[PDB]
Amino acid sequence: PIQKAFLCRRFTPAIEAELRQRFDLEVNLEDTVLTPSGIASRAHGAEVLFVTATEAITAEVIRKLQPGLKTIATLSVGYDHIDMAAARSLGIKVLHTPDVLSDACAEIAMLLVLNACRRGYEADRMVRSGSWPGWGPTQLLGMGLTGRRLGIFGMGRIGRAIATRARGFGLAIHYHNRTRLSHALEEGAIYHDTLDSLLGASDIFLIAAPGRPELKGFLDHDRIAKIPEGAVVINISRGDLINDDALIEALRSKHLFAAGLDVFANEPAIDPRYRSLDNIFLTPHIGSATHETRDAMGWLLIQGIEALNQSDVPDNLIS
Amino acid sequence: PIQKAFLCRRFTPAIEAELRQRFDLEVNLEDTVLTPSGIASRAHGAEVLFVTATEAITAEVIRKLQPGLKTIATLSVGYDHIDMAAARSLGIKVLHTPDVLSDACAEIAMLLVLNACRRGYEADRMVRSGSWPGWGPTQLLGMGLTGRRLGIFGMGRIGRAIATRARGFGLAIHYHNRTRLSHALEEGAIYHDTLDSLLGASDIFLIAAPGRPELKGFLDHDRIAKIPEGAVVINISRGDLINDDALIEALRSKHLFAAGLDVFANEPAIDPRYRSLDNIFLTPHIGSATHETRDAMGWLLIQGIEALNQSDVPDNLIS
Amino acid sequence: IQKAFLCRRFTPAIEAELRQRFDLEVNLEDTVLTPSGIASRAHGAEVLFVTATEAITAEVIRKLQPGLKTIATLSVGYDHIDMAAARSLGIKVLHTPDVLSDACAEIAMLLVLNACRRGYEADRMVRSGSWPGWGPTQLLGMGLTGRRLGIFGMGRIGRAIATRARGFGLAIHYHNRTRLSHALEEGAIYHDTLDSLLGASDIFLIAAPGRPELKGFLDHDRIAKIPEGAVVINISRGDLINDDALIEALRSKHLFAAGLDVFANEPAIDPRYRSLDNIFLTPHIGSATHETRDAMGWLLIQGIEALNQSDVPDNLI
Amino acid sequence: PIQKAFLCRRFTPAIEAELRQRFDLEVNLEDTVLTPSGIASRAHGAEVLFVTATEAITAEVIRKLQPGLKTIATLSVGYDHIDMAAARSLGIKVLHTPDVLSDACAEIAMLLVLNACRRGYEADRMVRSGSWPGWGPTQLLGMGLTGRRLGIFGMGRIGRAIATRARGFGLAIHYHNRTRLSHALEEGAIYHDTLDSLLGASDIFLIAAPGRPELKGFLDHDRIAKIPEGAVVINISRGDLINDDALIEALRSKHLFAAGLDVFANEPAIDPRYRSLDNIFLTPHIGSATHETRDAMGWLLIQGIEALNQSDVPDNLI
Ligand SMILES: [Cl-]
Ligand SMILES: [Cl-]
Repeated sequence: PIQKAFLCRRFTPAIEAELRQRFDLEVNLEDTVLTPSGIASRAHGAEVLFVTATEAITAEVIRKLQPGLKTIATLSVGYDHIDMAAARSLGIKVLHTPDVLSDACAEIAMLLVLNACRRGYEADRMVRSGSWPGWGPTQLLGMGLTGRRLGIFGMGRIGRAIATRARGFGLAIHYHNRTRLSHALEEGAIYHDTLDSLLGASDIFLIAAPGRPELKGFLDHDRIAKIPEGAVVINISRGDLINDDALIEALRSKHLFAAGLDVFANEPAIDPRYRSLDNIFLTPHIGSATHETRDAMGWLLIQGIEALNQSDVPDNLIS
Repeated sequence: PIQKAFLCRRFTPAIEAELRQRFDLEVNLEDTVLTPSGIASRAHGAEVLFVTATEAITAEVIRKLQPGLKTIATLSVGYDHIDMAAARSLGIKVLHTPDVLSDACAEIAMLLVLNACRRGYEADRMVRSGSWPGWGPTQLLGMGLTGRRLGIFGMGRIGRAIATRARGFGLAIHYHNRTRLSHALEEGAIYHDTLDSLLGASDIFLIAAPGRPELKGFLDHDRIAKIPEGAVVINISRGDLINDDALIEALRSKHLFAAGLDVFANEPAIDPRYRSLDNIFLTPHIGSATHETRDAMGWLLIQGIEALNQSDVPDNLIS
Repeated sequence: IQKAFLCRRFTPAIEAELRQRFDLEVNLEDTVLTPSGIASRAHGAEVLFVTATEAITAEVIRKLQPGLKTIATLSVGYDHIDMAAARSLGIKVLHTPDVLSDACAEIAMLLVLNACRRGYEADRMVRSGSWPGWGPTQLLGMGLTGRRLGIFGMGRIGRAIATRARGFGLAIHYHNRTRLSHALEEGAIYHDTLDSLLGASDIFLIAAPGRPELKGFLDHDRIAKIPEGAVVINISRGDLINDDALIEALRSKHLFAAGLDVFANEPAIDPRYRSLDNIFLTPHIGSATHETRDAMGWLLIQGIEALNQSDVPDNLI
Repeated sequence: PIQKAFLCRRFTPAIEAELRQRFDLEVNLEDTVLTPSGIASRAHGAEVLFVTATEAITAEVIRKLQPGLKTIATLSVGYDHIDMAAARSLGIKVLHTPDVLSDACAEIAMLLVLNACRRGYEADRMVRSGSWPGWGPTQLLGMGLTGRRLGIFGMGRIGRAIATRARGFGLAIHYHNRTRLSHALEEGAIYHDTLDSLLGASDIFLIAAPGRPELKGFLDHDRIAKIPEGAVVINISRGDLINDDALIEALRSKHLFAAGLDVFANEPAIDPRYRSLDNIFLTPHIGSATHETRDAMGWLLIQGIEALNQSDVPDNLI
């Protein structure tokens, strides 16, 4: 029998066309970010809830949607936006999108590394300005990557994809995680026992840590001051891990050469000051935004639900 | 004895400090491009003339700088801008700076590849303009690198540095040179006997081939048509290799998904349509623009002059 | 896929791109349609192609509901569309900024050269068959070399005019509300007031876009501040000039000549202008090159394509 | 006591005032072009003859004006209209006006380029017509100068001043002269060792080559056919360099988009068809017509005579 589903954010048109045939589908047409009250209200009666990282699926949402709601399907690798304790207490099946976005995310990480080190914003702005004076020996001199140290805080699956790409540029890989990785995954990277030690060895300091309450605002005035003068900071994980005041102060003082951010505290209501910095490159949270990756994400949800409909265990089920 | 030198364009402060130590140095402080008449008047009396590819060193310049002028040292790989027939006839020694640009140039090639494929221009523009509505599943979908073919026209030292960096992103390397490379240098890239064969196999088509009269405007309507639909074109060699009309036309039909350019026909007076294309990233001929590479070039000249001063034959002496 | 309606003929080049991309219906006769004509003829279209000559009122927007989703105007400005009405309905509005400077600067120099060197009298004389032949005192004009060009509102269009003027040996003066960076000045002489600019202008040129504050600003008192024998050029908006004042000064010879591409109440211009020998007149053709009109069209095409893939183009109002 | 002088064409009032003060001056008040017999009739007795290019100073004229005539002063760069061998054989001093016209002439060339490319004639006619319907998206579209190639035939002093002004509009400069200019004078301009080569690469083809007999009618049917379709032709040098039949035909056939002409074969009796072409802008040989240029030319003649009166050797002596 055809399940009722509610779709909280607009997905790619190919995936939407499949969902319309596969479910009795109701769609959040204007693509707004619904509040938990909004979700509970709009989705009442749905058996399957299609969500993303922008939807706060709280314990209250999950309860209010009973007895209808059986499945939460999130178009994201992360799932901390879903109250998993509530979901599992009620036998709710939760699906996510593992092992399909690390290549795309690593591409954006490297785009930011390159744009920060080699001054991509100023570069493209200059050509389009109509005032480029032509080639000059001192025109937009950047930092070469060869021989420098890329320090990765939270070198998980996405972090390791970044390191693979980074090694090709002659970057020495340094990292800090709670636990040292095996040799197979480390691939020579230098393990630092503490964040302080990592910060002090990073010519480019990159945040790839998934992000946890304990990590909110961790990159602050004291910690930035520990990074060598002339370094670059990159963030591809979650914006609230960075103290915006601390970062913007360090960019203006030039203790940091430059930055590259794909994520921002309070996005899209990002700190207005970022937009007038010449030594930053900004990307609108497009880590996983390739045609192939976003389609693969949608298909993992569809395939997972097919598996639930046949009483099989989905590969992408979160316990 | 202590030689008078004239510097026609500013070099890095590090290199200028070395030159002041070794020469009675006069500098073109404002970093303007001196006309041949201006070079002759400003540099009169210099024994060593420090130049770049932006200085037109004509027969008349070399003659007007007699009898003082003995050495021209150019901060460039090429020496087309120096009348070598005149320099030979006056017994002038000419030095240049080959074979130290590959890492920096390869970083810019990858910067262009990533920004073209993942929409760096539209990304930064959107965030900076305050118009970003927030993360969404269909926002700025780009082309992933994994499972795609990078086709390199002219895979010499710079080309191979690009292939090294490209492999980390999961790009399969294809290339066309007149002659096939040795097994050692190939590292498994696929050789194409003809430029036509390479074009047809290129998801990303990259020009790293040095410019030649015969290659001027080779990338034209017919050759772009041979590239698979949805491809990306990158140019880091020289602008006049591309037919601007053909490139722009294909960026609009979407036969080409995007482009990345560091060099342009008639630079710095580039085609005025480029800046209005959303599917392009542009850099102002900054391929070799790292402190490390510009310093390395300066050191090749310094070492060359010291060799000449001892009556040695430097390896960077042009015949 | 999308239904579009085109209200005025565009270049054959752009119309071909539009037919390729849209189920396109065109106003073939190219007659300026009325708000009710538009609402009638456009019925069913998702995309509406317009120019500054189409009054896109609230009722046009409402009558084309529910099909109309996008208004694309071939113009920098958007006064002619009811933005409040569009905003309340979620309608996307696209315009074509920042691609007109080269073409407009060409018309500015055309007007400068024709006014100073008497192009109107020149062509009329040859064409009328009354030219007696070359003579050392025939149609003497004012050379540009060593003279001062004063540009009011020197933005992207102004700076493009300045680049071209420099080659003729004109010294550049300007007035903007805020001074430009030293690099963008290129040695131009800054005047912190308009009155100071007027006083130093051998050729006075209006490029300033023009708010309602500047309406009628070039009047009797301000023209009097310009050095006797000067030339006035206007390429911005007609109503910035007081016609009585300009005509009086052209007749008195306080001003040598003038060149105008724009006019108060156009195309119903002051009928006295056509009878002045010391003026050159162009019919608002500032941006009239194939390359520029096509460039504007491409901004719209690009904007719509971005909206279709759910992205936000830079030319969305 | 002071010199008798005859002035064959009206000069500017500032120059005539000065001439009446320095000479016993007789003037062709009517400003007609005097024939060789008319010049001999009017100027008899003159010691100084003030002329322009419109005066045919033949051997016959010079002998009829003997023994008085000892100085001929021409308000012009060229002196083709003066029989120099006749002048030399009688010890007659000739003065001309070199090197002061290029800026004024370059302005008219640019006026012509702009009016032709941007449809100045049609434009001004439309406004004055009373039937201008108002701004339209396809109203009087012309060709932008940015990125186009300006091809100059005979890039001399005048041609180089044109190139200076044209570079500002984003025009690429191409040229063909008999001999290639030095790198310093080229300033990057592209040299074609043949006219054919130049013609084939000119989006705007401009004639700045000073007139010589070899070149009469050079721009004909075959040569215009070599210019790319949709190009503009400009002439500020000499009218008889262009075959009028060829140019008019190519303008009507629209092989050429437009032309700008300051000079014309048989001027002032120009080909009547030119007047009915909408894709032409016409100027009545006003290349050098500014107050400053015409005054400067006049002062060169005056100063040169002053120098001869002091037994000194004037720069402008031929
Ligand atoms: Cl503009
Ligand atoms: Cl003058």
